Amino acid sequence: PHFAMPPIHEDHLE
Amino acid sequence: VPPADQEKLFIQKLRQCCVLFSDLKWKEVKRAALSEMVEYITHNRNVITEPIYPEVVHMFAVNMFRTLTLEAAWPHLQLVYEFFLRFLESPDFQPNIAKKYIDQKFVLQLLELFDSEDPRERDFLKTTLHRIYGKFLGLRAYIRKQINNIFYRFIYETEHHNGIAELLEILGSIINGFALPLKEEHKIFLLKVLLPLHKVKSLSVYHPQLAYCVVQFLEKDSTLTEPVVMALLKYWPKTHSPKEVMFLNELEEILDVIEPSEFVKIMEPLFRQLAKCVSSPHFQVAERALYYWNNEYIMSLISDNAAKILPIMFPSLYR
Repeated sequence: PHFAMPPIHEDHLE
Repeated sequence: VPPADQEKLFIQKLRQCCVLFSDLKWKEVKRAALSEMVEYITHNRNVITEPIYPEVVHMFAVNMFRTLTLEAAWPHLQLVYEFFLRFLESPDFQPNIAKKYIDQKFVLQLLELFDSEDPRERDFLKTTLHRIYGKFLGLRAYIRKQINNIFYRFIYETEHHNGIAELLEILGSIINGFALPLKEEHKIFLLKVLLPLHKVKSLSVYHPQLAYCVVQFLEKDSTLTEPVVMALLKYWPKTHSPKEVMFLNELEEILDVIEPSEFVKIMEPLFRQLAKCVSSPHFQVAERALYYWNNEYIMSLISDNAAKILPIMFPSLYR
């Protein structure tokens, strides 16, 4: 995916 | 004469870099101090103590949070970006201590630097905010809200922001990490912010990043397929323009992700537009559209619905 950055998992509370 | 311990030298070096700038002498002193501190936190453990956190965040704010192509003292500013990145990425980094200084005001000032004309600076800012988002759980909702507002002002107001593509790169990794069922606010962000981004005149500057965010959404939840495709056909260049190659690129990347259930719902308005691209006066537009036939998955999709797609692609063959 070329410019893809490391994913950040949505494992937090908002 | 004992020259004090290592932690005190760290604090003094950080404070030396707060004196903004024998002009070449002091600029060289700060450059050597930054490279010295970069190696210190990179190859040592248990060196980022509690009194270090305010000194580092202050030094960054003094150097970076300023009034705004290429920078004048960029080799100096690059070292500050590099030191702060190693600071965020160090195993000794404790977000519970750093959140007293890296807060909403810090994030807000960091986002205003994304309007810089220096691509090297926007790349360091992109990585910096990516690390901050990942490590500061309490700032994630606030960061997305400000990115949403930046995009909103870029669409419906004074439409220029030099870092639209860099922000989309961050969002791509955020969307790629979304959880089980999507929050309703995420679907609102796609249909009302990400899709209207296709109308802006400077779409080609950030289209590859915007297309990646769109296909990541459909790869998470396939229900958004119909409003996503119908919006692309709406924002499709109604004029015969070479810009349709971007839309044709984005539309096929969607079809490589699309599900057969959702594909039936938009196939007729899609291939009706695709047929007009094959008939385009621009060779590049027709060349890109004809390349769809090499996609074996699209061919299987058309085969399972050959009764209604083929009359559109070949209007002279049928009746």
